[PDB]
Parts: sequence; structure tokens; C-alpha cells
Amino acid sequence: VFHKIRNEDLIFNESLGQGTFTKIFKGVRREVGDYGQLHETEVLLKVLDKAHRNYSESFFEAASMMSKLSHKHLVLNYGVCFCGDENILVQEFVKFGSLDTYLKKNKNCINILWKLEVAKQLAAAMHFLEENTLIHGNVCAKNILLIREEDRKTGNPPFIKLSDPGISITVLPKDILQERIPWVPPECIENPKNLNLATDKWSFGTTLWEICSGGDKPLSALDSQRKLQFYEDRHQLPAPKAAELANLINNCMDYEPDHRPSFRAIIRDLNSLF
Ligand SMILES: CCN(CC)C(=O)c1ccc(Nc2nc(OCC3CCCCC3)c3[nH]cnc3n2)cc1
Repeated sequence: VFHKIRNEDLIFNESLGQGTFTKIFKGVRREVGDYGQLHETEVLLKVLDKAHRNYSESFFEAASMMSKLSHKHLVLNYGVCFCGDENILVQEFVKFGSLDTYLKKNKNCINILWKLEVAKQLAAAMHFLEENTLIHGNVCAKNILLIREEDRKTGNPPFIKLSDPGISITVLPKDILQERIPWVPPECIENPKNLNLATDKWSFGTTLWEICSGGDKPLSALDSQRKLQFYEDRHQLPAPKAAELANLINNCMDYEPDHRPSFRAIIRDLNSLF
């Protein structure tokens, strides 16, 4: 179970946006930390809409399953306040927010080494999940959090974490899944029961496209029906302007799930582009 956090110790501040059937807020948690020292800690607060309390189980098991596995590239969940009528997940507050917004805002100031480093870290996370046979189910740039920016002073690389998957696509409405093309793989658009470790290899390739497309969203110009016909016609995504990773993107986004390479293989491919 998650460590239950008192409503009394949670302060909700500015709205940061919304997720799939969720409201997200910046907040502060009053807690007793190491050595009995009192802290007021910045927290990310994800609230499940009162209008969609049906997905609470998935909304919370998505964080639970990942939280039992500690890893430097996986987001830290502090606990949950079932604040009465509300279902609230309390998470590590990352300084620089989402990768997709960071890529858009800093498109002209991001080189290939920066993108390689971020891809290697994300693949390391996914490899760790693969070794544990844990399916994420929603790998995308929005679910990558920037802990530290690159530092030209000390040449330090950036550092990222993978966030929780949110409500599983197995229970999400059909219209939500279709909107998530091309992050949801073709076999899951055909049948969500096909959720598999191979799903995350496809989505990982889609996310590599985002990292190389400076924040663009692939197929954003296509409505849901045309996104479906994109999979029907078995099309592949266009090569990004920075095409250094185009081959890996296409190799991951294989219409045959069984042919998608292991994340061990993916990592060795990334290490070879130097
Ligand atoms: C100058 C503008 N910036 C940063 C360049 C910010 O406003 C900002 C936003 C969010 C954080 N922090 C954050 N964000 C998350 O998710 C991403 C958010 C979900 C809802 C959509 C908006 C992003 C998180 N998930 C788990 N811990 C999280 N911590 C820090 C800063």
C-alpha cells in the first residue's frame, strides 16, 4: 500500500495543467524528515476528477506497481491522501517539468549529444522495467521529467526520470486510445488486451521522435479517424530533421511486436552513435 498522507499536511497551490482524467497542482507537504527535522516539501499533486472516479483503481495501481521498484530514473511517489471525496497521488516535484514542453521551449538550444544522453537514460529506465517484466504502457515525452538541466560549466549532462503511466489504456475509452496514436501501438488499437512489454518498445520509438522533433507531436495534424487509417496503411513516421536516430525510431516502431528489439539491444545501438 501507499503511505497515507494527511489532508491536514497538504497545501494545494497553482494549477500546472491536466492529464488523462486528472488535475495536476503544485503543492506543499509538511512532513517530519530525516533526524526528526520538520520539512515543508514541494510536491506534485495529481487529483482524479470527481466526474471519473471509476478509474481510481487503475489511476492508483499505475503508480503503485512502479513504486515497489526503486530506481534512479523512476519518479518517486511520496504517498496518497484519499482526502475524502478526492483521490490524490502525492509525487516528487521535479524542478524543470515535462520534457515535451522543455524540448519545445529549448529547441534551438538542444544538440544531438543532449538528446542521446536523454535517450540513453530513458532506455536505461525501460531496460530496468523490462528485466522486471513491468509494463509501463504510456511512454511519451510528457511522462519524462527533467530533474537537472545540462551544465556547460561542469559539462554535466541533464538528468531525467520516467513518470507513472496514469490510467491504463486497457480501461480507457476507445476515443482516448485513438487520440494517443502513434504512442499506442497498432496491436493495442486493435485490442487493448494486447498490452505487452513490446508496447513500451513501440512507444519508446515514438518518444525518440519527440526528442528529435524539438517538441512537435507526431501526426498532430491528423484527426482520430486519419490516425487509425495511418495504422491501417502501415505507415511509419517521417524522419526527424535531426535524423541521427531515424533508424532506431523505425526499428522500435515495428508493426510486428515480436520483432521490436530488446532495450539491451536498443542501448547498445545508442552507444554506437558516437
Ligand atoms: C517555466 C515552466 N515550468 C518548467 C520549465 C513549469 O511550470 C513547471 C512545471 C512542472 C514542474 N514539476 C513537475 N511536473 C510534473 O509533470 C509535468 C507537468 C504536468 C502538467 C502539465 C505541465 C507539466 C511532474 N510529475 C511528477 N512530478 C512532477 N513535477 C516544474 C516546473
